[PDB]
Amino acid sequence: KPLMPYMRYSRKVWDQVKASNPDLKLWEIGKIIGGMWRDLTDEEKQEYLNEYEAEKIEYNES
Repeated sequence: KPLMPYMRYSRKVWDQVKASNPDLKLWEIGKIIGGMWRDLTDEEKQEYLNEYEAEKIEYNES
């Protein structure tokens, strides 16, 4: 099943957020990722929305 655009971004970027400060707890990583997504341009977000749209089409055809 396809992953939501916001959280596929969270998966792709989680490790580098931990790399910036390994002492960060899980809830601190999620709070930061929320800020990073907010900083994204609308065209950057559209790439993840396109990817999920392609992901949705494939899964529904199975």
